[PDB]
Amino acid sequence: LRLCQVDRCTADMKEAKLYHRRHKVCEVHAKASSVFLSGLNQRFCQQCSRFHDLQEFDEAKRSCRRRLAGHNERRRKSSGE
Ligand SMILES: [Zn+2]
Ligand SMILES: [Zn+2]
Repeated sequence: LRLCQVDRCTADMKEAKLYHRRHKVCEVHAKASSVFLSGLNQRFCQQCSRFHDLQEFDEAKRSCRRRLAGHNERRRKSSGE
């Protein structure tokens, strides 16, 4: 079944799980070392289960920046009149 978003993919999903068949992804692509998508390097994100570019990933952790990294409260504007 050829239902993988990744182009130039030659993986056979004749017998895959509902987690790989539903999301339309390969087990090898799910936890691969940066796939070649649209020419650029795009890795998987177990956080959102979607696909994110490499520029978005950072640090030893290969996950999304949101939540993982931590935006923290912090302040921007001040109170006054
Ligand atoms: Zn694939
Ligand atoms: Zn994500």
